[PDB]
Amino acid sequence: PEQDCAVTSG
Amino acid sequence: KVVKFSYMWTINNFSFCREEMGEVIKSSTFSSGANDKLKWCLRVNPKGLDEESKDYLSLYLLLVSCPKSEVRAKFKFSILNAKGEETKAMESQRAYRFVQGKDWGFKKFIRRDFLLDEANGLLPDDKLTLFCEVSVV
Repeated sequence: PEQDCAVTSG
Repeated sequence: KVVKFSYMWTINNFSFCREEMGEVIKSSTFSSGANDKLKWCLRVNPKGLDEESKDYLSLYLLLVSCPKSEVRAKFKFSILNAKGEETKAMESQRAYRFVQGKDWGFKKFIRRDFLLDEANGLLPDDKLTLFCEVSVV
């Protein structure tokens, strides 16, 4: 995957 | 109503920035304007900080100020190429919840090899330019 759209927190 | 704004962040000498700037890099603080309680920054890990993301640049939106209370925002990040065009855009689909010191974004925003391959035109003069659009309810 060139980009992964899973949103996480730091 | 929604308050929609943006920030353009240029990281110079991107290919050396992990050495010169570190594991985590915070942008300058920004807001929509002078009529705005809210202060935000971007945070980049030029290499992701676990086994899985090690091949990725990670990109987050960080709420820096101490606001009224909880803030709900949507965000969009993209990479501006050599021609000034927006590419590789990804969106929060919904609004995430920020408190002071809370960030949200993409641990695997983009593969480093994609970014470093010069054919893709994403590091003109080794400058990475990131565009963030933020939408606060």
